[PDB]
Amino acid sequence: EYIATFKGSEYFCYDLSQNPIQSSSDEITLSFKTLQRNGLMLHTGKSADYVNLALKNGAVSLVINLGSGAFEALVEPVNGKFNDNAWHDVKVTRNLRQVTISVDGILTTTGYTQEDYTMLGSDDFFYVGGSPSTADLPGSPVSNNFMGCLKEVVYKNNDVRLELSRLAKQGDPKMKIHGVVAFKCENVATLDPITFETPESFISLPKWNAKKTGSISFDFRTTEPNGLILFSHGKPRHQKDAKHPQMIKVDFFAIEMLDGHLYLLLDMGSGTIKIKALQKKVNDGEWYHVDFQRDGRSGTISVNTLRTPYTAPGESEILDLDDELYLGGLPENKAGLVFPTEVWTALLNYGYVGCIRDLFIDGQSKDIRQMAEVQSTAGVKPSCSRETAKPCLSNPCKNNGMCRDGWNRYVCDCSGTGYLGRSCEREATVLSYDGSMFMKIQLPVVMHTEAEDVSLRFRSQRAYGILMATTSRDSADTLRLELDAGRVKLTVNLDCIRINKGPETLFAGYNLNDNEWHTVRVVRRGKSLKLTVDDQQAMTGQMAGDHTRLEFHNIETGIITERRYLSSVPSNFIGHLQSLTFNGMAYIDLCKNGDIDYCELNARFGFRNIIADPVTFKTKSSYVALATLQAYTSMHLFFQFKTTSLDGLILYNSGDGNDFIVVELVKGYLHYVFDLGNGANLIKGSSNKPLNDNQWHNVMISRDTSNLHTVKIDTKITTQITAGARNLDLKSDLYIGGVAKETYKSLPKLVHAKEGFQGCLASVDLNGRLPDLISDALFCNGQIERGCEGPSTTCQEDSCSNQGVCLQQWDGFSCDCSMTSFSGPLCNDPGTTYIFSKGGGQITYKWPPNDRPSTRADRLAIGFSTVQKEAVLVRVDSSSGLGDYLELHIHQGKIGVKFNVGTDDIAIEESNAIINDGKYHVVRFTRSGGNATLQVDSWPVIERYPAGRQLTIFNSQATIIIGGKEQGQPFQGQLSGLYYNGLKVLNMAAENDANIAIVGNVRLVGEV
Ligand SMILES: *[C@@H]1O[C@H](CO)[C@@H](O[C@@H]2O[C@H](CO)[C@@H](O)[C@H](O)[C@H]2NC(C)=O)[C@H](O)[C@H]1NC(C)=O
Repeated sequence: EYIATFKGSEYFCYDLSQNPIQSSSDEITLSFKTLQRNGLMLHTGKSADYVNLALKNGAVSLVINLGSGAFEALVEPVNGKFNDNAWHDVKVTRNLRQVTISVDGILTTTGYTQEDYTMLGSDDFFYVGGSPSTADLPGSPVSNNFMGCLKEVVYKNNDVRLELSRLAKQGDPKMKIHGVVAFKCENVATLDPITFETPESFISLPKWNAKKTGSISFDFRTTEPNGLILFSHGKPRHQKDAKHPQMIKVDFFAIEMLDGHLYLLLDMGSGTIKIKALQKKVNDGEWYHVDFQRDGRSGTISVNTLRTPYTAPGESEILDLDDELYLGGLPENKAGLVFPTEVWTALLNYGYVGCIRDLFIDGQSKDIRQMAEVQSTAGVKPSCSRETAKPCLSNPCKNNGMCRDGWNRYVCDCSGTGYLGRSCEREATVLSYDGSMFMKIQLPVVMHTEAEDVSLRFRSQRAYGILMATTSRDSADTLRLELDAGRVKLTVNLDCIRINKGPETLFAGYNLNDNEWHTVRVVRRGKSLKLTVDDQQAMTGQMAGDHTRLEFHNIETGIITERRYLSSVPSNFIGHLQSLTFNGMAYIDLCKNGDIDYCELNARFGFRNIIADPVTFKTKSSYVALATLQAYTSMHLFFQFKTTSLDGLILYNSGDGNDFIVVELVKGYLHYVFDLGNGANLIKGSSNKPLNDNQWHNVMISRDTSNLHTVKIDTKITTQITAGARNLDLKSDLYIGGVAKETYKSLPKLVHAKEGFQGCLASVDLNGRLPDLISDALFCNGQIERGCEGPSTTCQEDSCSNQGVCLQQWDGFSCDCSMTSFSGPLCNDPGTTYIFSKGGGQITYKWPPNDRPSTRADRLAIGFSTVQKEAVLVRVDSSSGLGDYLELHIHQGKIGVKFNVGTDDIAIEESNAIINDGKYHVVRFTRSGGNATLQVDSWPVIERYPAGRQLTIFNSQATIIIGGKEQGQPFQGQLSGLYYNGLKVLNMAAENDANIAIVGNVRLVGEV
């Protein structure tokens, strides 16, 4: 008996080229044992002549071509199945073009080979149990090597009797046993199926060694609408993109789910191909069989049997994958890994979750419940179960998060809620923006995408302003969300090439400037845009020009800082944001918690009511004039004021004819007066009290395209509707906070004002533009002063407190403490003090070899107390081989300094002042080349001007040594607040600066 266990990845191989089979008669016998539904038992020959016998989804297939039109048979499972693990028999006989296939010896089928050929000629190879590629050999219906046991295999023809089961065992120099081996039976088989529990979970796979041809099959099961199943790329091509030379192009293929839809992706070196693998959505939570067969340019993709044609563009046949292939998602931060833009799910971090079994690569079963399964993958499990409890009953999403019933898990969509995290349990961080702050995520490498999900929540009082924006250093491409006249406006600009579009936009929402929070969600899939504010109905648009790919280097909020190529941009935001989410990154939170280091900003975290760049008008009569209001089609004004005065003109701008617009305070109440060609109207803003109670008020005044005017004061809307009128430009400059003295005597009809505004304006928004009231003024009158808090503090005789130097800044004075021996903002706190006690000590600063200073002017100050008569406090030496040094010492109870910059030594000594005394003294030394000066405490400055040839550079400074041990005169007392050319040497030492060594008896003091 000749029985042999076919391991799966093993097969027999006979060489017929020394004695060709070619025959008119012939006959084929064997018994088979298999659990599996497909597998090649055997095959011989190439082109037009072959004979091919194998199990095809549970039935015995047989193909014969004698040279001109095959005979195909597929004998059926009558009473039970063939994949039963029991023995079954095959007899195949053939007389000329006549074929009979017998099963177990009684399930016959008869037919003919086509046309007139009768000669089966094959001089290549005779395969048993599998092959180098099964989906290739001619007439194959399967693509699978055999798993299980084969018995008593024989091909008798009229001439020779190739008895293959026997010749393989007894050993023949014409029989090649390619891979594995195994020669008994009663040996069983099967391989486990697998569950990928989490998105991020993935299995790493052995290189698909494709080429011209390759095939793949596996089974899947899930209720997850989106996810990346299989993916693999080649090596980076020298053939660049025209538009994106920055974008790494590679050969590849992927299989992917996207909204329950199955998808195949191939790129072989010229253009991609996307294929709906099946019409119906496949996230049925039902098993599906997936064959993928490819042959150079063409191939088919098969779902439960239903095959779909493809041909990839261009003439590239080879699909050149190299190295690792991936199943169920991608790793994070594998360098070398390149995500091609065409593959949506890779770039949206939708790793697959669900079940996968029975994997075959080029015909060969790879078992997975081992793969990197027993090889330490996290979030993958042995068997595959479907938890009948619907997990969103678990009731798991907090705070009105939306719950999605997943695979074996629920998912939360926290986007609209102010929370994040698996269960919306984490409060989401708020960034707050006052019109001159930004928060900019600089991606660590450059993104290229064809598809996004972006959401964010904002609130603002302003009808305009940027929400979020992606930007490139290399072009003006951008995906951007912004407030535009109260609506949210999505803009998707993709830029040029071809020449010898416009922007594409959506709008959603109205009046979102109410200072309540709104959620905005953008989905892009290629040319499709979908935008949607809050719960309202989604607004959709198809983009038109056939570019889809978007390059970005940053995601920007607040200010658009990267705008090299735009001479103009949406205006800076003022309000708050929260829950920025961009292909699932929560950048605001990541940034705040420091989970990412590439986030850069000057927004402030946490919410606060904003007053944005407040400006003071000191006297009524002070006013500025700005360039003309630009209310084209609609108008949205906003500002805040704070005043103690009952009446003044606040905003005036006039037009052609009787046209004008005014905003004024009258007897405490706010009045918006205007005439747009139908005569003057007054609308009184609504409040019970006078508004000059020295608090900030918000004022918001707007005319829309229906001519509905609205005046809002703090929380109170007043609306009125006025006459339909060709809306016309204004003409005069735009005056704020008064007008020229002479003008009030002739302002329009119902304008009360005879005097300007006194008080503060802030957050001034003129129909989309945030002027800097002081800086953008065209001219000015009287005093407009920055801030809302009177003037900056200015320097006084007594301002700094230890001979600190008082310097003026724009926001009040500072004290330069450098030459005092002190610290703190008024030079009044003790400088960093070290106590040098008995037996000596030493703090050394050592410059790193290349930052060795070489100066023409030095200055050094330090504070000290000591009883000593002889001591070296501090010394600075040049590096090994040069003369130059500077040394502050106490010789004969008197403080002094000695230095050499390449000529003579120069001494300078405070001769008269007691300093070894026990009391605190400070000494300040300066030097300019040859000349130097010395001063202690309050003693007149001592100046030294050498005559003759002085060199001037203290060359290559290498160490500052404090303490005296080197120069053998240890210091003993207290050294405090030493400053040398910019270095605060003791602050440095008290902070473990790596270039500081401390040795010996020397202690850092406490503070108060
Ligand atoms: C060292 O000190 C002297 C003395 O004041 C400086 O020499 C004078 O420089 C001034 C301009 O500041 C000239 O008008 C004089 O002609 C110079 N007088 C002398 C005595 O030469 C000198 O420049 C200082 N040198 C350095 C390098 O700081």
